[PDB]
Amino acid sequence: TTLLNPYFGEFGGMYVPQILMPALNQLEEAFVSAQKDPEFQAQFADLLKNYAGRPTALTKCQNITAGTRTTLYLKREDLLHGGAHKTNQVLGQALLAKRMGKSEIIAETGAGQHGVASALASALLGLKCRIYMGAKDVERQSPNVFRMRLMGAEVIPVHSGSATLKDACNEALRDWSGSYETAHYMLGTAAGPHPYPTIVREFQRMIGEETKAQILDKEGRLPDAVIACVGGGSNAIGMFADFINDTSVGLIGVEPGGHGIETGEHGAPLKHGRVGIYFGMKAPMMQTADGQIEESYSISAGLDFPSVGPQHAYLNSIGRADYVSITDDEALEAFKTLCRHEGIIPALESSHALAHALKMMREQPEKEQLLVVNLSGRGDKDIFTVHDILKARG
Amino acid sequence: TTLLNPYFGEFGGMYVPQILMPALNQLEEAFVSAQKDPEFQAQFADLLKNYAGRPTALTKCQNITAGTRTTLYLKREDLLHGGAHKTNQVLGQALLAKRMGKSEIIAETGAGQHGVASALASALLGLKCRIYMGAKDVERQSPNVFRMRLMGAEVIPVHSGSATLKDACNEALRDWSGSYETAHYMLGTAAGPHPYPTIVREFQRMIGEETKAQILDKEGRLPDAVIACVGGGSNAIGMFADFINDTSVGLIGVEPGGHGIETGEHGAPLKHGRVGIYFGMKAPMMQTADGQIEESYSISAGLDFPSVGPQHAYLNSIGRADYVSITDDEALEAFKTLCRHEGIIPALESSHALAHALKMMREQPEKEQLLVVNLSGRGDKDIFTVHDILKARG
Amino acid sequence: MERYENLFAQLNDRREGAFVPFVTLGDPGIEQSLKIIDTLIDAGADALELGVPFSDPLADGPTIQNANLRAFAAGVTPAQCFEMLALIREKHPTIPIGLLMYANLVFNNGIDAFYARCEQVGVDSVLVADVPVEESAPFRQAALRHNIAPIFICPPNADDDLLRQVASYGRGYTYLLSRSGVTGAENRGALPLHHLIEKLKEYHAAPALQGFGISSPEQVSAAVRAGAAGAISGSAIVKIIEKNLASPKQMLAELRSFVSAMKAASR
Amino acid sequence: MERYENLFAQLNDRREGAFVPFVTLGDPGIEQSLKIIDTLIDAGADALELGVPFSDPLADGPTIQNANLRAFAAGVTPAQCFEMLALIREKHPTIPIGLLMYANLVFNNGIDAFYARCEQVGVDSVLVADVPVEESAPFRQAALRHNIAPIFICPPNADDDLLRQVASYGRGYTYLLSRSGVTGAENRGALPLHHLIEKLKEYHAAPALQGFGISSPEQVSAAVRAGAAGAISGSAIVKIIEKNLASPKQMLAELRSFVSAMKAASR
Ligand SMILES: O=P(O)(O)OCCNS(=O)(=O)c1ccc(OC(F)(F)F)cc1
Ligand SMILES: O=P(O)(O)OCCNS(=O)(=O)c1ccc(OC(F)(F)F)cc1
Ligand SMILES: *Cc1c(COP(=O)(O)O)cnc(C)c1O
Ligand SMILES: *Cc1c(COP(=O)(O)O)cnc(C)c1O
Ligand SMILES: [N+]
Ligand SMILES: [N+]
Repeated sequence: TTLLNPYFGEFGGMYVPQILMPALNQLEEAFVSAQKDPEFQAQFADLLKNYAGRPTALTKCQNITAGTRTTLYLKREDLLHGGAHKTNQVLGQALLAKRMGKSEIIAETGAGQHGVASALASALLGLKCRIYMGAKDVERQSPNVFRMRLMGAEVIPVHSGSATLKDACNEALRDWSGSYETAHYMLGTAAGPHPYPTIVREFQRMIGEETKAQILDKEGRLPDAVIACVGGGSNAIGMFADFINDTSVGLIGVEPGGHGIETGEHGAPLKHGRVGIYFGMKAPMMQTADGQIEESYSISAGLDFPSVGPQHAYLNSIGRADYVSITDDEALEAFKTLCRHEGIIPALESSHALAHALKMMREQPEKEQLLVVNLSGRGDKDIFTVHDILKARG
Repeated sequence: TTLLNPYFGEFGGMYVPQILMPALNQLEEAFVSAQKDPEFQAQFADLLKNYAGRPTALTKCQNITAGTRTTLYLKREDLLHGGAHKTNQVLGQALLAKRMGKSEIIAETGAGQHGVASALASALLGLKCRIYMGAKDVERQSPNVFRMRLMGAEVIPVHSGSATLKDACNEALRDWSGSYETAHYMLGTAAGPHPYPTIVREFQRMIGEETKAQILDKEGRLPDAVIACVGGGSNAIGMFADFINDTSVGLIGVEPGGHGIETGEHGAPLKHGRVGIYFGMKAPMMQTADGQIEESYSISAGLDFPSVGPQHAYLNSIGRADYVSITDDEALEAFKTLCRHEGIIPALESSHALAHALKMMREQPEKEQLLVVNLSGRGDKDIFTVHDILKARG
Repeated sequence: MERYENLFAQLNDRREGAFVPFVTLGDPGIEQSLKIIDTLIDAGADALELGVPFSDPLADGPTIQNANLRAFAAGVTPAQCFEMLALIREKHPTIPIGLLMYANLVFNNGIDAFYARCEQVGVDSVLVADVPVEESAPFRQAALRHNIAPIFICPPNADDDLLRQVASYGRGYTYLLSRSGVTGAENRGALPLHHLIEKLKEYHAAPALQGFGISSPEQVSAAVRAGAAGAISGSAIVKIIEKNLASPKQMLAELRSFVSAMKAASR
Repeated sequence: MERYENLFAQLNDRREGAFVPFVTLGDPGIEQSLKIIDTLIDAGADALELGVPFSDPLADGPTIQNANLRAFAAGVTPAQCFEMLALIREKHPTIPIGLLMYANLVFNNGIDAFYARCEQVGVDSVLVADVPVEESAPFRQAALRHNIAPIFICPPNADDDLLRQVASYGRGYTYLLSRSGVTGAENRGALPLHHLIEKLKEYHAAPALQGFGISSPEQVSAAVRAGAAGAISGSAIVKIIEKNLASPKQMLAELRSFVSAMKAASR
């Protein structure tokens, strides 16, 4: 029994061990309560404004689109404290943990950005934070591991399974199954068991709310399409949510195509995986023919979640949103182009959304279109990745 | 003959080769014109808002001050596009270059932040940018050198003299002395020959203007003191300027004390150097007993300018502002404390201002004081410096 | 078939509890695992719980995480598991065989087809670890269509609604969890709440087997004394595998000694 | 003293221009620099321009930047420069000696004291490279109090106000810059604007010496033909030092040959 619907059509649900059902029910109740509580809303609004830096800018990119009929705005989540959109919803989740009387936070992370966002929210709000990270990721993400440690978080390497994000996801749930009475699990994307896809969406929806107000102010109309990269789905659902009922507005989600869909080396389960049940939900995922869970590959280490939020799978099924993929090489070109023509270094994740917008423009340069890309994060973290490629190729 | 006063009391002036006088006179005229031009003002305001992310937040830091009578706010220049205050004035200077019909930008940089700010402004605004950087700095600042190159800037190593910031300053002026007809010199701090100290102040003064409005809104009164680190003086003068006529508001500038003033290994020429003439101005500087110019030492590579803006020397001389120093170890402790208690990673430069505020609080914990620290930049760039120390000491 | 019903009736006739070991199929290889399973049976196991190796076993502690990893190191697949299961049943006709599954392996290529393959190989029950009663409908229905008992979990804090659900929906046995957390011998659970045991009997639930943290004979006798029909032990058995990888002979000897002691405690 | 006035009068009597080499004092060492300077004089230099090594020579191109660096590698200080200057003047009583200074070395320990030390060692003029006429007042006043000519720079684009200022404030000679940019033989300047040369004469300015980029005899004769009193050459002389560091004997030979040719072009 729940207060809210745990499904988006056939997708979603609460596929957790019986022992965790009360933790999910408790979380849902606290969320529903918080959402009607003007003091909760005001406290969240205050942190977002005065600590995280909202509202974020909406930047018109004139150099990139010169000579075409595309007008392109970037929603600047790269300017949020922490350097990515993840900060929005960890602040809301930290406040929910406090509302429930929890003193401890558990978080999973792959590339480390969610780990850093959870650590900074926990430091601000007086929560003791422990973060699980696959041992291969810990090895590859020293900068973020050290940021988490400077912020007072305990970073716990996970050596089981493939020692990456999915294995950290498991370990977080194993810990929670024994510690839920005192600890909140701060899940990092719009995925997992209900109520997380709903909570994560509602605590990211200011992205699209502000986008709508900002584009009405500048252009006097809604965008033709809003475009966002999709790892687990949080920044994309955050941009999409306030436009879902504006049926003229295209919603375009961009999954990583890695080395190319046909190579198998990609992270695009929504369009190229198979529905399974894992991490608390029924959703498309990266899996073997036998049903073992596999890794998502992308040049961008943050597009590593091996499935996709269930609301995205649902929006796709009904044709409300369209999903596409962009390869490593397309994302790298979009990265280089934004640096050179706009002086903004985008996260390689976000560079997937930008690459697809650039393609929309370049393929049909006399189509009149007003586009918004969600620039989900900054790309300072990616400059050596892009370096080790770009000079090793000229 | 000039339109504006080139001196702040005895400090400042225009000590450049005769050949560069017309370039300075042209720049001053264009500045004076721009400052009365509402279209210039609107274009600058628009870039600051929609591209750089102004206004920046003013964050109340409650965990740090618990149990004392200090209330501490941080002005969040760390949230500006580029990750430091330098972005404000490069956008104004780029617009002045365009107003004068210049197509090229020359900039100097030490640690690289000004180089990156100049490169991003030049990329946005269609200017061809060349940046001089001492060869020792180029070697030590790969991340920033690569950001400049991704943004399309030409980075030119300087091998003369000590191959650091002052040598890059010289080379920029050598180039300008031959190229001023087509190139603007985008100087990086509130120092150098007139009109730069004045221009840099006016294109940073939104820091203190917003601070004043934000603190009136939250607290209903002015701060007791505003505290800022001082390398060449831009972020500090930017914070101070709008408070200079509010005589109840303390203005505290914090120079780097390095290993300690008594070691000689510091960057605090305002209080511990000797007045000289160099880089176009009469100001306190780091110099040998014979008058050779020396380097400023700090753990923070951005507090390396070996002199100080002349308006700071003047505000000190009349007793309007007070200047102090903070050592490497004090700045490192303030860095660690902000990470752990507020979830904000401050630039090691800014950590000097924060250390001095922490000292104001800790020395007199029952003194009622409302303080604002200018958090001039983010400290992602410093996490390995702090690492290589903090574990090599526990 | 009625293998759990027949077992419990027999055990009740001998005033005896069930002792039920868990092992991962194919750990540390198919041939050794077949031998391990035969040794457990010869030493007095009343029934078996058998894990199919899964990449993401999120209800398992390190001991069983490592059992899954060993089986994957040996190339063990669900198809090979079903071959093993068919052979085990051909050797031992009456022992109840329960699978410990994760949802994706059941749902993967059709829930109905999964329970049909279970029936064909002679499996008696399936416990899908990450499907709570709230999500169980297509699993339990498919289980029952194919004469397989769907096993449900009764947490130590179960409220009345949940007890009534577990009692109505389950068959074969009711899994009584000894505590929160994940599998592991390093974490001992509670005595069964006599309240839960009695409410389950009140609602004519399938007989209860206590599991999680059962690693000693005293715990087995304690479960039975509290009113449970028996006790399951997994990590304690798998730890004997892990400890003796280098010595298959000693492994089987220690397995036999442990199972015999645990089964003796049920009498 | 009146050394430049006496020189120009003598040169005018011989219908001759001045040839004035620049070198950095103490490059590549004190003893060799003393020899270099004696060689320049013996070969026909009419006057000398002498740089005091400074850490930040922002009006100098690479050739002279490297001259400063060599002198610093030899430990050359302003005090040693003043010792050198006193010796040079003791050997050569009439040759005009001009210093090329940067402001901080003049201001360092008092502007007045600096010009007093110049007078004591017998220096005739001082050109402070980073002090424009607009900032020159305390420099020129101190220069004149101590019988030292303050030298000012007339850029090739000088407007009337600036020409009048350079004419009124300067003494000794007026520095006529051949182009914008910094010192260096790799960048040739223009013919003197005959307009500037004539306006300077109109305003009774000190006689003009053209400098920057003068590296060949043809340029010397061209300066004099345009109405300048002479020509200064720095980088071209310093390049001979740089090229011949390994061979002091050849260095002095090439210096002598170059200076002789350049001086011959002034006749
Ligand atoms: O002795 P231990 O502590 O290793 O526990 C033995 C458990 N093995 S099992 O197959 O019964 C078993 C039963 C239920 C499980 O998870 C669930 F409760 F969520 F469904 C996991 C394993
Ligand atoms: O032959 P070059 O091209 O090396 O030029 C020789 C110049 N040496 S100098 O002492 O006259 C000399 C004169 C003026 C200078 O700068 C200033 F104009 F800004 F004042 C610098 C050097
Ligand atoms: C982690 C990350 C993503 C992908 O996660 P979503 O939940 O799909 O938003 C995208 N952009 C950035 C900058 C990230 O750090
Ligand atoms: C460069 C820098 C400074 C010092 O320069 P000022 O001109 O004194 O402001 C201070 N803070 C940060 C973050 C910098 O990058
Ligand atoms: N993915
Ligand atoms: N400094």
